[PDB]
Amino acid sequence: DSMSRVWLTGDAVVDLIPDGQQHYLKCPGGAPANVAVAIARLSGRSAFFGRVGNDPFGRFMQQTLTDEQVDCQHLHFDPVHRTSTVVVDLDEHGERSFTFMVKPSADQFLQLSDIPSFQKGEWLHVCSIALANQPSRSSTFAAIAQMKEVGGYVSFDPNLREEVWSEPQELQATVMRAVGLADVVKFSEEELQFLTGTQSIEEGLQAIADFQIPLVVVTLGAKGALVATPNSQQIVSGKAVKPIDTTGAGDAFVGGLLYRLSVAQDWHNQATILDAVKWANGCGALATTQKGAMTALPNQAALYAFLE
Amino acid sequence: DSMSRVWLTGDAVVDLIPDGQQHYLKCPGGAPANVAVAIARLSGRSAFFGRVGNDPFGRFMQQTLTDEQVDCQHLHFDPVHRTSTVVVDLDEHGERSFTFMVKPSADQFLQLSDIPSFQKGEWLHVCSIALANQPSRSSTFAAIAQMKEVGGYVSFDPNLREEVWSEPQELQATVMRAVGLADVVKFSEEELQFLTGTQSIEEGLQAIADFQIPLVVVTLGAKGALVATPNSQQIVSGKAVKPIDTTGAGDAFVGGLLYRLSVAQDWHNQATILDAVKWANGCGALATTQKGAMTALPNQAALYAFLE
Ligand SMILES: Nc1ncnc2c1ncn2[C@@H]1O[C@H](COP(=O)(O)OP(=O)(O)O)[C@@H](O)[C@H]1O
Ligand SMILES: Nc1ncnc2c1ncn2[C@@H]1O[C@H](COP(=O)(O)OP(=O)(O)O)[C@@H](O)[C@H]1O
Ligand SMILES: OC[C@H]1O[C@](O)(CO)[C@@H](O)[C@@H]1O
Ligand SMILES: OC[C@H]1O[C@](O)(CO)[C@@H](O)[C@@H]1O
Ligand SMILES: [Ca+2]
Ligand SMILES: [Ca+2]
Ligand code: NA
Ligand code: NA
Repeated sequence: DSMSRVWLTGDAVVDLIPDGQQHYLKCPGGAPANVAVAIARLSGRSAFFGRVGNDPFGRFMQQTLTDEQVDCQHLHFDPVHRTSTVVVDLDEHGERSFTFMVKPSADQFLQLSDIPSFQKGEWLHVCSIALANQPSRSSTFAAIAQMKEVGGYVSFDPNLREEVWSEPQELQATVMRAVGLADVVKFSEEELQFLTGTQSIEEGLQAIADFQIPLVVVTLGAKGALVATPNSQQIVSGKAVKPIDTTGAGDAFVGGLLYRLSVAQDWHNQATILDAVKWANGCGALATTQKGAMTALPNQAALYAFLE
Repeated sequence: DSMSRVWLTGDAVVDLIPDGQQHYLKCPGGAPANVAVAIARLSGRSAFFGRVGNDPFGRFMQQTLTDEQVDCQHLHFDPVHRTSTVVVDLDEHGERSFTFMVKPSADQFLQLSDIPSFQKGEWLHVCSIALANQPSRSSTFAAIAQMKEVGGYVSFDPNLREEVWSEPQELQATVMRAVGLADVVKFSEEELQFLTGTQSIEEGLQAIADFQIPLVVVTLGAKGALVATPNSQQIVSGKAVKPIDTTGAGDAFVGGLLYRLSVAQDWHNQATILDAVKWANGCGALATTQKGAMTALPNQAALYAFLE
């Protein structure tokens, strides 16, 4: 029974990824959708709550999630607003590679009544787009508070996309409020430095010390990940691959991480955490092997073969 | 000198058109953009005024128009809003084939100061999306009034896309206000019946009689076009083709029509009008031969070869 449900909330998105001159691949995406699918592919128990648009992209994302055996009972169609649609520039990476065409998209209209019943020991994973505008911002903070209240665990990956914020001057403080609520926080190197105003990972980690975050993980691209827990920092690294498409690699990482925490007896244990990050690294690498955030999210047969 | 400038205003759009499973063609589109390019390809003098987004789709549409030798001096980038992005379903046709992902897109924020200087004898062509929301609605009606004031001519093609209207209950009356301002109005059969609440072209034309519109043209798909001028109705038809893609065929039609009116000594003359509609029909047919509204917009060598 120790396989705990992981709830994902936020933006399911169609990522339009160049593939041939004059053509886009229609790729399912959206960071929390990506994480959900990553966990399901590893045979985990994931479930999504949020809003997409009542449009073909929204229906495509519902179909995708259900095909991937992600529970979508709590994925709702907004009656007015459209599904997020993102154009990817493959000459860039991460935030710089995305243009958001729909602002505010349906997910930004998440309401308190959209939040499902949570149980002790469950996980909730959130990214910063969910915090970008109201009412999703306040609804998502309420979801976090409710998960904490019931004795669940909260994972946060800022996954910064500034252009989504109608008030970008609110990003830093709003994101850092969520960082202070979380049990697990994952940053890219650049995101940690940006949110703390620092020029190195060392200074960045010192700047978040007072938050007393139980587990911080800083991805280092090819160099793997820095795992920071109380009074300990350790780099965990595996095989570097040449990425074909970096889109969503950090979400694959989170997916492997949370899958392994979710099936642990006691996720707080250092051995469990380090192993979970080993899986995260393998997932992140494999995810880069095909275009589309979800396309090469691995199953266990593939991951074990790669980690061996 | 008798080649008069035709001004086009409204929405330049990226149309995402299925082409292979999992792929979209990235096709330039937007009815008034289509009309502009149709006129330019026939060696006419066309110019566009309006707003796209400060984004890659907006820049792509600017590039497209300038490549097609459409004057874009007055195409501006909106600082906030995104370029219209439309998903096409090729199992449907016309309005029913389009899903608008960006609402309100940049073009809906057309301001009075975006209107260029007009001169006597020039043409202005408008479609109903320009009237869908404020401030574009009032700005566009002002542009129409200014063109009338200076002794130019106004062309209107409702080109109905209801979903773009935040207040769809305003569509009928707003559209019909523009119909009453125009020198030339082009309807599809279905659009004429919808806007007049009638069940036939005959009743539809009777219902707009009091408007005293100088030239009404009703397209009849494969059967060509009905040309209604005072006390006269005449069907003009040419070679029917099997359409490969109907997207924008009605805009190609308008393009050929207005190109020929724009180069006429006296466009009011029945011979000039009938010839212009013959060109319109040929353009509409040829436009269907490739995917994308603009792709097969013909040049004169192609059109003459087809009409012969
Ligand atoms: N070149 C690489 N080789 C091996 N693993 C990688 C490589 N790049 C990324 N990863 C894995 O994915 C994580 C971050 O990748 P990233 O490119 O930032 O993806 P994304 O930006 O979409 O989140 C790293 O922690 C690592 O585990
Ligand atoms: N099957 C056809 N054969 C010949 N001409 C056509 C055909 N279909 C459309 N046209 C031309 O284009 C016009 C309308 O086509 P349509 O399919 O409604 O294009 P759109 O809906 O994009 O405006 C007609 O008036 C006609 O001149
Ligand atoms: O993490 C990658 C994902 O992040 C997004 O930019 C926003 O959710 C998506 O476009 C992409 O799939
Ligand atoms: O007339 C066809 C054109 O009309 C639109 O639906 C709206 O402007 C575009 O998507 C398409 O190119
Ligand atoms: Ca990321
Ligand atoms: Ca039309
Ligand atoms: Na991928
Ligand atoms: Na075409």
